[PDB]
Amino acid sequence: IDQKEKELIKESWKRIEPNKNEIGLLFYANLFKEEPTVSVLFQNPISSQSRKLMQVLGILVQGIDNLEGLIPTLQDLGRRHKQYGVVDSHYPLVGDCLLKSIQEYLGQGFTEEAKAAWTKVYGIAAQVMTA
Amino acid sequence: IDQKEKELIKESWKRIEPNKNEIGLLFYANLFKEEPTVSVLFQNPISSQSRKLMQVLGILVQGIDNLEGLIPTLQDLGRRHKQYGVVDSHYPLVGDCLLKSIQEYLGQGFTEEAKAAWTKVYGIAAQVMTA
Ligand code: HEM
Ligand code: HEM
Repeated sequence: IDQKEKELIKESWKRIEPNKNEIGLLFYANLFKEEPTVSVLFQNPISSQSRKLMQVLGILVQGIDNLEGLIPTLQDLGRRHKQYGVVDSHYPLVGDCLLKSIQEYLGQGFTEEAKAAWTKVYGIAAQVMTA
Repeated sequence: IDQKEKELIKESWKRIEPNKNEIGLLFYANLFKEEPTVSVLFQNPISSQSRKLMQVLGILVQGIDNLEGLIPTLQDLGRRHKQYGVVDSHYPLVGDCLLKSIQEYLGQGFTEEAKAAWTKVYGIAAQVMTA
């Protein structure tokens, strides 16, 4: 993750953040449509789950200049995900759905370059969570 | 619906409307989780579908004093729904999911009385769409 990618993440978060409630919920609607077998894993209210997911994305943006500082947080999260029935092959599916949902909601407000940067950041977060 | 119910629809819409995008999207997430097979009927972007659904709810509120006047509009909507592959048994499922999603997003901000009014209004709308 180079300086340019870090900037694109900070810059695009300024448009994601004000829209984060909708983006998170759109993500879950899209996920449950696209991957009908993962919805059974979610046991708590989706409204609160969406808030939790977007909160963590904001933490990734806040720590984007030093992600290594987030390895422990992410390792704990990955551990809980195993307890939720999540498996390694879920991560690419969730990543694609999240990025596509941001793209859908923001349209021309979200560049291909920003999409690529978020893809790398997601890939990193997922690698840390799956060890 | 009676006068008190009309007033409840109008007053509770003041809380639903500013949150209508989120409620719509939560509704689709909840619907797709409750009945995963139903998602195949939805071919267009969920973000735009949620907007359209909540637009019609706003029309129901706008016309709440004279629902009779919306019968043609609802009949046309019901006709298009038949084309989508929607059938009678879908209606209770969707109503339950919609009401529960409004309740979930607003919590105690959605009063028992308002929820009872909206339940009746949904039933009337469904009845007209399927007559
Ligand atoms: C970088 C990727 C991801 C992030 C940042 C993330 C974030 C979160 C957060 C913050 C929570 C709240 C609970 C907790 O903190 O332990 C959560 C719960 C959950 N996540 Fe993820 N997640 C990711 C990937 C995934 C994947 C790939 C799946 C696969 C389906 C998934 C499914 C779930 C489930 C089932 C729960 C528990 C829901 C419940 O409370 O019942 N997540 N996730
Ligand atoms: C009062 C109840 C309902 C309302 C107000 C409503 C509203 C709408 C609206 C405004 C649209 C946009 C397209 C159009 O105007 O024809 C739509 C599309 C659609 N609705 Fe409904 N609807 C209701 C019930 C249902 C039910 C019970 C189902 C069962 C699954 C359903 C499934 C669909 C589908 C599959 C589409 C098309 C999606 C697409 O274009 O890909 N709706 N609905």
